[PDB]
Amino acid sequence: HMSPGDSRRLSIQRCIQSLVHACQCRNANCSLPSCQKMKRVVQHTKGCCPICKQLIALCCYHAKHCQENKCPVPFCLNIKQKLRQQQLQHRLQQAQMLRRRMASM
Amino acid sequence: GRKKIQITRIMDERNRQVTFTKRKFGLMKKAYELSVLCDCEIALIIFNSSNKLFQYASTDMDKVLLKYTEYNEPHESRTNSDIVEALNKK
Amino acid sequence: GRKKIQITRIMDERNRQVTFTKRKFGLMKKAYELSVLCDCEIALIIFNSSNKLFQYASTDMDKVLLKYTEYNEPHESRTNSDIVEALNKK
Amino acid sequence: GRKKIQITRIMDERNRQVTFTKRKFGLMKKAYELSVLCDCEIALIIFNSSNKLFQYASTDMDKVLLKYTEYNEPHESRTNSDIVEALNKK
Amino acid sequence: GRKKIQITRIMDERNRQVTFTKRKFGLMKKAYELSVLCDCEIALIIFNSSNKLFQYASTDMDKVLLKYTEYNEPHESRTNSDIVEALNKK
Amino acid sequence: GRKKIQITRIMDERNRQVTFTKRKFGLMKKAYELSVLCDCEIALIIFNSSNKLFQYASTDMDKVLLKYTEYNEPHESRTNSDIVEALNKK
Amino acid sequence: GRKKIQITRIMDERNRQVTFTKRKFGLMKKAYELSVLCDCEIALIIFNSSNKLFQYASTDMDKVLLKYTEYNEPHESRTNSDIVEALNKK
DNA sequence: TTCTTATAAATAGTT
DNA sequence: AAACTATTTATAAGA
DNA sequence: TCTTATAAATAGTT
DNA sequence: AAACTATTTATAAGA
DNA sequence: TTCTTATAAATAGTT
DNA sequence: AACTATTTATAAGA
Ligand SMILES: [Zn+2]
Ligand SMILES: [Zn+2]
Ligand SMILES: [Zn+2]
Repeated sequence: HMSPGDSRRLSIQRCIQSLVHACQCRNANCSLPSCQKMKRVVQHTKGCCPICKQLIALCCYHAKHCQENKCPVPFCLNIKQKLRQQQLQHRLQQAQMLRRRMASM
Repeated sequence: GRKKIQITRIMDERNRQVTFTKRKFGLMKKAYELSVLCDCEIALIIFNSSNKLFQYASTDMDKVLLKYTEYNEPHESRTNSDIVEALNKK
Repeated sequence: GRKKIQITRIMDERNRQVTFTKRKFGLMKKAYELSVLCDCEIALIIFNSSNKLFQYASTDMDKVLLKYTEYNEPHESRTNSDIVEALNKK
Repeated sequence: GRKKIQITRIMDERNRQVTFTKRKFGLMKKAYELSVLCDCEIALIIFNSSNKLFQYASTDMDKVLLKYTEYNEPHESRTNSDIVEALNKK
Repeated sequence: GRKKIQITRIMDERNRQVTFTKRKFGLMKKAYELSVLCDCEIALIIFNSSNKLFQYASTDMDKVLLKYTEYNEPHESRTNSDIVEALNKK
Repeated sequence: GRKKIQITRIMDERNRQVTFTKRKFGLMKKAYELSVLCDCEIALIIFNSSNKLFQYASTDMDKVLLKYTEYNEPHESRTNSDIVEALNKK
Repeated sequence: GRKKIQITRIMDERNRQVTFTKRKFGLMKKAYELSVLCDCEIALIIFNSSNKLFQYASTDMDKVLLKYTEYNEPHESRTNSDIVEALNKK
């Protein structure tokens, strides 16, 4: 009965949950249905197979809010850095814009 | 209580609020005792009329929600309408 | 009850199950009443000692779960220790 | 083409499959050319009659969708209704 | 056109916007014809060089995005780099 | 210097200031020489303990910083911790 | 060095590249020392002749540049010509 | 089937 | 955006 | 499982 | 804001 | 703030 | 890279 919008957000939220668990799970005999497949994907730290792009997709959704300076979620720390970089870039383009508005007058 | 009440929304703002806090603790007490007595995992999530969140868990909330998400067997699931009829047949 | 019971894990598996079933039903009835009397949204998730799921939600479960994952402010979070403390003070 | 076709559902199954494969490729080519020519980020999602998924993204589908979900400002949105009318004006 | 153009970024801003407005309509028109002619659901999302958003969808956008997210099957997925090769190998 | 010093915070306020100004110029001089000798672009940003800003760049600062934000490949990124380890091996 | 050099571009590629790596390390070393001795935050960005990125920051690079974008008071801003002048005076 | 062609549709260049 | 064309491109059919 | 004596929660009010 | 207590409700032990 | 210079640190050209 | 002879930087005191 929920809107397709809410329902997509819920689905992404659940995938995230699943990924953050498989990232911190040391129990080799875990009984969580998705754990094994997910730990296999995570183990794609081989650098390079199951596209790492799918995984970074989820991490991105996650990274929007993972706050601990030490997330174990693949790429989280890296994505958080790129988000700051992007925010700096906007600031630089703005200032640059203003100097030229001032210059052209 | 001094008087028997009907299970119907409480109209008086002050009554509703005071009753809410009291019964909420009562529900958490019962969940606490159930978790210990019977060794189970319990998550309880409550949004009030003004949409404030209150939560109780007998273990890590996120682990309980993830086990629930992947639970892949038929199980009992009750809603308000379900419970009404269940008591109507007594 | 015909006697006071202490709040300790019931060792006897048959008795554990019998107690579970009565108290599970009692918990959902209380939750139902809370949601109606005080016009709030409640989800209750319970896994018993053999990991069977029992769930209650006043309205739809997915709806309450979405709103919960979205909540991003302070809210009371209680655990068994938290409930024990509150009980002792009295 | 050898002849002009009307824009209405192709009722002959085989003819409809042939057209679809061809135009799908053309639609993706056109998307590719626009993103290179005009330095933009494009995502195209296609579900055919038999309900199969076909997709293009200039670089990454999920990066565009992510940027889509966070965008919060009035923007051109067009449906078959909007497009028909613009085509009739001409 | 009066002259064949190469598929490489248009560097002049005025010219890039001229070609963009023109080709974006062409793209949305091809998408519409594809959806009607062949009975498919199509969603198209475009961010231009200055990150303004334009979108088309034969139906509700949110419905299409949901169907995409929940599709768990291998499927054709093209990228600018992909489409480059396919075109070069001729 | 007349005496070797260890790389640990200078505690005398006056001395620390004299040192900042002298070593800051020496840093900028080395950066200038590197930029000319090896045809590279350098931007250096320094905030002192009072949060006053000092800066040097071999070309327009804003251009170097924008070029940094636009960079998207792994690359040498040292921090105070990193450089410590490096010297300890040597 | 075995011999004094003029600060002019090194034309021999091997020598230029060896000199770059060496002096880049030396500059990072001095930046490190300045930030520890005098308790300041420093960002250092270097692009070599082939536009490859090398960087050092005492703490998080992006946080220092962010703080840089918020500065709004006149301050020391040096270029190659200012440094040449300061060198000549002495 | 894949692979032509004749044509309809798109678009570059320019107002 | 909306006119023109002149060319090029896409594509319905024919081969 | 359905009862029953007995414990616990609680409505109204102080 | 918690306290009292007359009632109503839940439930333990036992059929 | 400079200056002086004894001494430490960096580094050009060599292996 | 690894090594030095030599140049450059700079710590301490005036
Ligand atoms: Zn696990
Ligand atoms: Zn991979
Ligand atoms: Zn994380």
